[PDB]
Amino acid sequence: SHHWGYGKHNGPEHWHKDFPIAKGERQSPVDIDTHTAKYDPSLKPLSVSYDQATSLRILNNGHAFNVEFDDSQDKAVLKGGPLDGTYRLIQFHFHWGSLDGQGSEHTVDKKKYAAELHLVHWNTKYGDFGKAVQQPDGLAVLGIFLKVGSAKPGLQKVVDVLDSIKTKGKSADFTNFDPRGLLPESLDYWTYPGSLTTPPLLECVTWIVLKEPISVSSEQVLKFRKLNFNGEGEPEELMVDNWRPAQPLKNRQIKASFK
Ligand SMILES: CC#CC[Se]c1ccc(S(N)(=O)=O)cc1
Ligand SMILES: CC#CC[Se]c1ccc(S(N)(=O)=O)cc1
Ligand SMILES: [Zn+2]
Repeated sequence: SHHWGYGKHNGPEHWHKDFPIAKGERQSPVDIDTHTAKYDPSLKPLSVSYDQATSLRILNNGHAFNVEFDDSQDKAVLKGGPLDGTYRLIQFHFHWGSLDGQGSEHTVDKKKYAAELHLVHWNTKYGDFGKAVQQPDGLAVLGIFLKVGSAKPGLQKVVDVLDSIKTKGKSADFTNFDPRGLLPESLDYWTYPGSLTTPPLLECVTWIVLKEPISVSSEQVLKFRKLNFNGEGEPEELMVDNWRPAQPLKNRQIKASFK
């Protein structure tokens, strides 16, 4: 069974032994060299359409927490930008650090942010998420950096439910949450072809990483750091540093949406 994680003994440097694609040609995350990234005039406008998003539940899966959506219809979709067709929002989650100076998976000129939000979408031409992850254009993940400063009001409902899903396998109702409250003002982005950043590390993701970080408060991120990787009644292992470091860019170019 799966026993990968983020510790010294089962962390990112070990993953390749059970998931050899860990050493593949389009792995994520990557460092975004802002000087080398080139503006691409072929990019169409990005369209984030979350008006009808229907959140359902929040789950601690022992690696992060997922806010899950009803993706049985096109209720919240991502389109445009580098994408051909329609990608349906299925969940969002975060990666974060033990300290404010680390936590993000993507880096920007080697800068690490305190955390990174991933809004995960699947290409509806493949019918279901499981089929989509087997395709090179199966997923689109919208990545948003978090820095510590002023509180993000739209994050607080998430923060306040975390006490109820402290340990692996716990879930709670999480209806009527509006993920639009997690976005920055600008939709300027970088994009490149990559992978899932956790096992199974499938090379099925078009990454769209927003240039503008959101600000969250220290109190908000401190509450992320009180979660547990372990299950109930097991010795406490704080859920911190659940990020994979940057991987080799290989034969890829990062494109910018903005001149
Ligand atoms: C804590 C612990 C441990 C040792 Se057991 C183990 C099993 C699978 C992996 S992998 N290749 O999936 O990361 C790593 C380690
Ligand atoms: C098949 C499968 C699977 C695991 Se579900 C998963 C894992 C990682 C991401 S990430 N961190 O790349 O957005 C998104 C979704
Ligand atoms: Zn992620």
